[PDB]
Amino acid sequence: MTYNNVFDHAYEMLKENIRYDDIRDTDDLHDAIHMAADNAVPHYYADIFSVMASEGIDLEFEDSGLMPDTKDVIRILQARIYEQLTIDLWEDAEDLLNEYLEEVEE
Amino acid sequence: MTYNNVFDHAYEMLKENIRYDDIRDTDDLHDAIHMAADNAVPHYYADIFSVMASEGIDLEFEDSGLMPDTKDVIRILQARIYEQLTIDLWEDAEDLLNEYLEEVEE
Amino acid sequence: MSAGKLPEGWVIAPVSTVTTLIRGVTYKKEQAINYLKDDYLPLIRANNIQNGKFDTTDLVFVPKNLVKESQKISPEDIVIAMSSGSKSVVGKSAHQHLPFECSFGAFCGVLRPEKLIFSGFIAHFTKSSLYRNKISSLSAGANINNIKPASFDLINIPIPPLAEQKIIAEKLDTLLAQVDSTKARFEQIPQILKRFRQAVLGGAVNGKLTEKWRNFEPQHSVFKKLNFESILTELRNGLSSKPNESGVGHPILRISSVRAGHVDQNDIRFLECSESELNRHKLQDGDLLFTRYNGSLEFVGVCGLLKKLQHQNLLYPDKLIRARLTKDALPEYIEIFFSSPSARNAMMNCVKTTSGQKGISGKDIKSQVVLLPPVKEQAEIVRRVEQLFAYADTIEKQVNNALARVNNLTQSILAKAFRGELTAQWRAENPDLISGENSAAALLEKIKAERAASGGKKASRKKS
Amino acid sequence: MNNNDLVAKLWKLCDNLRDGGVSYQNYVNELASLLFLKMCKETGQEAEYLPEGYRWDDLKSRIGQEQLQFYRKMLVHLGEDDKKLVQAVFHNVSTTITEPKQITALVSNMDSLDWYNGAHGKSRDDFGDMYEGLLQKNANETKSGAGQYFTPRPLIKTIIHLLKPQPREVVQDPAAGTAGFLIEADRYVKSQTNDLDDLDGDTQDFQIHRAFIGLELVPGTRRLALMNCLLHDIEGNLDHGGAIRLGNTLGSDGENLPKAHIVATNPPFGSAAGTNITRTFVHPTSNKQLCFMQHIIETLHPGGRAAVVVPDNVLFEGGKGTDIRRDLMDKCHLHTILRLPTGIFYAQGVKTNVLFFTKGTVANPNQDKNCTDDVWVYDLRTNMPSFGKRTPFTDEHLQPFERVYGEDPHGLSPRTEGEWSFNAEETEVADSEENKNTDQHLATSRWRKFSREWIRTAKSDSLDISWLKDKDSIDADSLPEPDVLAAEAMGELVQALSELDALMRELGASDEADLQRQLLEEAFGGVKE
Amino acid sequence: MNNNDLVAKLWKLCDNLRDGGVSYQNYVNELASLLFLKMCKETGQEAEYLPEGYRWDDLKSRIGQEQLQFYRKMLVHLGEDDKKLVQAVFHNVSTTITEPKQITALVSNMDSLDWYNGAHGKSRDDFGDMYEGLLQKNANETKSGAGQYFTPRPLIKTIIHLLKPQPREVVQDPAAGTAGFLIEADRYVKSQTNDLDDLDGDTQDFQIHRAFIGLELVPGTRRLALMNCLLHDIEGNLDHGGAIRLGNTLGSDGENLPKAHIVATNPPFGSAAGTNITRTFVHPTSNKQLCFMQHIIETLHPGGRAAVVVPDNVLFEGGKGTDIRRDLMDKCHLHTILRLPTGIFYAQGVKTNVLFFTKGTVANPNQDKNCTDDVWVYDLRTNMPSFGKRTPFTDEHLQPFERVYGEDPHGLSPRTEGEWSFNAEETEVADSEENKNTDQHLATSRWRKFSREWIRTAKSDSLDISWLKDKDSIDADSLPEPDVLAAEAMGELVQALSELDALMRELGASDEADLQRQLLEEAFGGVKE
Repeated sequence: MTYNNVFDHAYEMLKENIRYDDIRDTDDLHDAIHMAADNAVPHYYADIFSVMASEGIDLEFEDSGLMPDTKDVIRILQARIYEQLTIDLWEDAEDLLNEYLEEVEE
Repeated sequence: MTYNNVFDHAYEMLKENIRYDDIRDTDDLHDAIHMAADNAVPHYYADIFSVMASEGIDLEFEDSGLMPDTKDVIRILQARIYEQLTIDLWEDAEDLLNEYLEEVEE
Repeated sequence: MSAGKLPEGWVIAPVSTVTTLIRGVTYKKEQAINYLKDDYLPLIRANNIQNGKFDTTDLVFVPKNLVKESQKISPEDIVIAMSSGSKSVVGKSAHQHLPFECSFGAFCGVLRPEKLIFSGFIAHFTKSSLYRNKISSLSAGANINNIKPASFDLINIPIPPLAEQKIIAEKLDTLLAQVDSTKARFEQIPQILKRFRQAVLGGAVNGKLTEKWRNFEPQHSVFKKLNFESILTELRNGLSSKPNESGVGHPILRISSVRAGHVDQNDIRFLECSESELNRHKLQDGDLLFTRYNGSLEFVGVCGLLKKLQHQNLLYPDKLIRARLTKDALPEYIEIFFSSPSARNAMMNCVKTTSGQKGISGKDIKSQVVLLPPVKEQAEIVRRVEQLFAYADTIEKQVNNALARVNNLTQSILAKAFRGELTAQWRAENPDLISGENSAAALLEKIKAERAASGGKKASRKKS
Repeated sequence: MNNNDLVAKLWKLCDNLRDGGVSYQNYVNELASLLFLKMCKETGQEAEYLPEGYRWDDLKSRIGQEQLQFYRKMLVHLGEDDKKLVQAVFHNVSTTITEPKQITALVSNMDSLDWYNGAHGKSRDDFGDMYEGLLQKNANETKSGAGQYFTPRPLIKTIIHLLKPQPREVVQDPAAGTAGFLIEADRYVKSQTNDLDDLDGDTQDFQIHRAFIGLELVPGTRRLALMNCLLHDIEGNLDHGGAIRLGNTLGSDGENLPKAHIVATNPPFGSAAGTNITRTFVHPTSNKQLCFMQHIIETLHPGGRAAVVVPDNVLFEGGKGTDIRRDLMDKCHLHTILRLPTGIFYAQGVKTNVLFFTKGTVANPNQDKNCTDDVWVYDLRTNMPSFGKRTPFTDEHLQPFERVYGEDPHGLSPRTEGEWSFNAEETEVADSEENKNTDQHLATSRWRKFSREWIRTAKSDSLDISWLKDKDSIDADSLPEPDVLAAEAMGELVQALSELDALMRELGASDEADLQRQLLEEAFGGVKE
Repeated sequence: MNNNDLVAKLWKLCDNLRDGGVSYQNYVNELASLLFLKMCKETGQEAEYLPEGYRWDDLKSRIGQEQLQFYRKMLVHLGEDDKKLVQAVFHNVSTTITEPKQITALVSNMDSLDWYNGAHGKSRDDFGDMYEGLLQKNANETKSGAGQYFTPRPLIKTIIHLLKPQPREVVQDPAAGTAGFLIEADRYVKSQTNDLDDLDGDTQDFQIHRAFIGLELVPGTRRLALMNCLLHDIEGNLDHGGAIRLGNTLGSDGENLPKAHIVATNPPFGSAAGTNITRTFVHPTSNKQLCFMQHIIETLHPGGRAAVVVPDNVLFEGGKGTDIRRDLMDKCHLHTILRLPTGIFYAQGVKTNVLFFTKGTVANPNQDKNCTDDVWVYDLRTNMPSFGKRTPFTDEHLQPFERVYGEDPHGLSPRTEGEWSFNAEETEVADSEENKNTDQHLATSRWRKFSREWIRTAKSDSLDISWLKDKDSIDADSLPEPDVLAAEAMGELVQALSELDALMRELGASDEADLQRQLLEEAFGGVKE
């Protein structure tokens, strides 16, 4: 399993969530982006480890506030996937909101 | 990269170290087993993550004394590979010492 | 001169000479059930020494197992070392109060000869960092990345007179106890603080109470909602693209900073041009700060209070939410109230994890339930709470210095305890000489000079 | 049925495949091909099955690279022609052999093999049976990756046993794999009709050509599946190659699949293989498992029934996960949820369940909403014996659940909470909404029911329902009834016990129930104060 | 040389390969094959290159599956025959196309392509050149995995420039890959002999058939490599297919390889691909990189020279790594170590170096021991500009190092510690044995020498030599010389400065050097006390 597989899952979910709520502005995207990650983060042990082994994600956190102070290693890794997803989805926010707005014309 | 690739590396090193020092007893194997792991533990980031993603090794430690109290996640994972290697090499200790002793005959 | 500057009285003897027995232990056949089955005699692994003093045993090892194995029974009040596990070669140490116990290959039982060397003395001695350096001299080594028992025996350690060793050891022991003592008080204080939190807020200082919408509360107190007392402000972030916003000198505090704690300053700052164009909300000091995003543990709240002298003020991002008091209120009191766990529960009950989650809506905050005490009472409660927090901080600092003190003292005493002078008391007809703080020092000086002069008679006195 | 002399004989041949470049996952595939060609010759009428120029002698007589290349051309030539009969068996089939000395060693090896496992008449059946069994060993092996399509035999048997497929009922499998569920469903039907002999020829034809349908994405696997049905006398539809069709359930093929009365399937776990969701669903998603669920809900005829093996994620995933779960309980009557143990799958760190539900309701086969009312859950996971080659998962572990389940395939048989197998009484009870207002006895039962309104409210429409800790500790079991009733209360009450033990030690009170009761009388009451 | 109109035109065709089942890693391979067949026809003498029945028209005229199957048989038929000339080009070659509509779309697409990039005469060279460039884009792309065999062009150029290969010298590459080093070595030799015209025919034949030798494990890659040399006029030995031989450097093929005067290689990182170490070395190891090192030490003629790109592991690995490193410095004269930056490789989180050494010594080509005396290290990693598509790694970054290196290929040119490029003076100095007793100026130099006895003692025979922090912070640079000299001292001295600043603020002293000096005079002295 690869990081691109998980990322292609949250990216598609966010597209869906955008349509369902007619979202038009980045300032109203926060919750859709964070739910998207929740739905795409892997749940199995090996899948989480396989994702950490693949292209597109490093072990360091960008904001240490999103890192849990815990002895549970697997939660720390899951939290890092979750964080990278949210960062990468935010870089596509404007593009996605433009594609939605532009999909109809009279 | 898989756990079996790393394990097939330390296993072959221990075989070598056994011959070089004419080791005949398990009570004299400790250092050879631990050096064997050192030489087989991966060094790259992804290789360490790929090994954790593969068959044959879980995230929990058997003896928590071999687990470093540290915030560095990659060191914790490396220490877990190191520990599993030492455990698995100890299960093959008698077999390996018998194969060495039995390889010559008058 | 030797391992270190060493005094006249002492000799550097190898541990082997000074030690009755130094030997390793071995590993039992794990496969056999009988060895482990129904075991009376505790079996210890490397982890045991590392975790605390050795009172407890993780594994259990039967005497049948004992018979078929190199493992032997160690005596009580014995020092123990762990061969494997270390920064390539330190070694861990421990003392075993509990009845004679056994261990595995990594552990090395060591017995000191009677009156030759004390267990207590040795334990601290090994603990010393100087000890670590000595071993490191060997290096990682090849194939042997551990401390070889043989190498261990070689070790040179100074030997004090028997009498002094006890005195020296006792002093160190007391210090260790002291740190433990402070720690105990330290743990207790937040427990106590926690209790005040619940009691003070709800109970308040009164005595007459009545039923209330929000739990039992004081009769004098009155009930209101957050919106009534305070005003909620929402906030937006500047566009990253424009660098004009980027040059700064004015603080912008994100949730991350909130995680840090009390906030005078922030990692990233936003420019005045940004504030005007963006129309960001500026915050005056003493204001309340709250966390709008990343939830926390899901729907829950986080808080902080902004600090400023008339020099500075703070502005924040969307992620954070601000509250401004209309008047009669004490910000510190409210802040503690929010962080209280009672608040956490109420918020959670009202709203469970839902689509809107990992965040607090403005409506939720405004509708929030709160008590309104009198101004004076609020100040009193706040002062008490804040003071307690300060106390916890001070104790921590005290502990730190004490730890440092031990390090300094250990360095001197190792050398000095090592001098014979330490066994002997300072020459004084009256104990009064020592009693005075200054007087004691003076007496010491006089004794030293006189002793040296007498020493002058023979070179051997100094020389030996 | 167990691997035998024949299985060991087939294994030795795989040594050539191993040292020929073939993986442990394709052993069976490689062998099946060769064995088939070899058997056609042994039949004495290969002229009727295989085309001239491409028969056993044409391959067996050649040697070296001249043989590997001929074999390749032969694999392609057979899998492409109007004689779709044989074509089906070699469609998208290709060898993974690279060492020319290895193929020569293989073909000649089995050329001189026996009907060793044989029987009166040719035992073609035996080879296929052995073939399946050997495949199982691979399916079981971790290194292989084959485990993806492996399902505990006792689970399959149990699933079909509770669905009780009847003749004339179309049984579908969206994730056929090697056709494990279909074969078993067919076996069950035959065991209730004297191998179809109790039915009229027309119904027999239905069971042979229309009763079972599957869909597999991986052509390699579909081939193995096709051979499986074929030797089990399941011909299916010739237009699609047979009972198992080749295609994507989440694609065009999925919606082109015919409706079904019954659905028993174990869809893929994880993010799945190369399966692009190029099909629109009532609730577009990214998750592969929740897509399968939407498909399964769609193909079922009104009144249809299904049993679907799913991962925990499906139960507790937010976003569109909640919408799809609400859709399922609206359009279907989910009545039973079985929470499986861990370590029963070739994988390991996974959590799986089995959902049992009906399309609409028995009374109103077309009901669109509020179909689900009461959901029964059976905890067969928490506090269970660590399964493995040492501790095998057998049919015995599933008998309790199948008993309480009922004999009605729609889960309408009378049910009553209360099942304490596998030391359910000694398992730690969790303090959660599930055990709220629940008495000591029920809170430890592995069989419990939950209302739709409860799932809606308490669980916020999540089916990740759990209520046992099964803590692994040894503690005396002496407690007041009220203490036991409140799981949370236990911590406070237990705390009192800790101090009591210390006092008892000083007292030297004997270890007797009466003594404990006397102390508890005072100590217990004190806490209440 | 940059990708152009031709590269963009070749790219569009890969769209068919992409949608045909082909990976981004095999694009070039797929295209090269077809283009070659197409070019042979355009040549007007395909009758001399390709066998009848298997030419461009035979493939181009067919359609659909009939074409894919014919193409397969054709790939095999061409790669097996005595006409080893063409055979070499199609040996172990196979297409990865699965979509029959895609091949038909591809063949016809390029069939109507131009000599768009052409020149006077057929520009066969251009296609090959464009082909290589396109391959580079893939070699550069992460998803592909091709990156494994990618080496910064400027690094190759530099390596060959410092080795200065002369004609009649046999240049070997144990890990040829796509023959990048060999092609460059040949280019360098031609640039010094008027394309071989300054040499007698016999020497020209040597350069064409014996001067360069390579060995590649992956047949697919070796093919691409073979085409590369071929269009570069490097024929090599026909007995082995050409300049690049197919096989395992850590196997039988490795020791069957002929000795060499020069070795420039970038062996695989990590645990490598399927390469079993079935060869005995002076010091048996598990690590693949340390095995390559042993091979390289072995094939070199006495007096030979090499430049080997290696990972940090080889330098700091214990167990047997220390033995092999001692063996290297015994049998070879390691004189230079270049510590490369990070992010210059398609990978990312890796650390690489380049070891430069001679087999024996120039004075005593056969010396068995104590060959290494002084080792020069150039830190071109710490405190370097984060390289990427934004910050490209160019030849400019390597010029300083190549200057200090010297013009002698054996690293015997006079050298003197002292090189402060890329803000070496503003980099944080580390407190370690390396900087012990080292003055402020030298401790910041990127160019430093270390003795054999020092490496033996201090470093315990480890070549992981490093001495700069290059801390990323902005701090005033005012310090005493003695303070700077002792790196460790800085922490203590700096601490004093912190307090001083606070006092200065109260004072309101102006920001002037004189003011700082005055304060330092008292404060600095106090610390000394």
